Amino acid sequence: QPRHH
Amino acid sequence: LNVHHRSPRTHTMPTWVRRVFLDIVPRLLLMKRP
Repeated sequence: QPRHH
Repeated sequence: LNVHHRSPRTHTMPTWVRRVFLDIVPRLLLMKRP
């Protein structure tokens, strides 16, 4: 998962 | 369709995809971005 935020 | 619906929250775009499909292929197919 990116989960950048 | 799977590619069209990707977003930063779910997917990350590799730098090589950006390079190829935003510079090289579009120019080779005679389609140019705004």
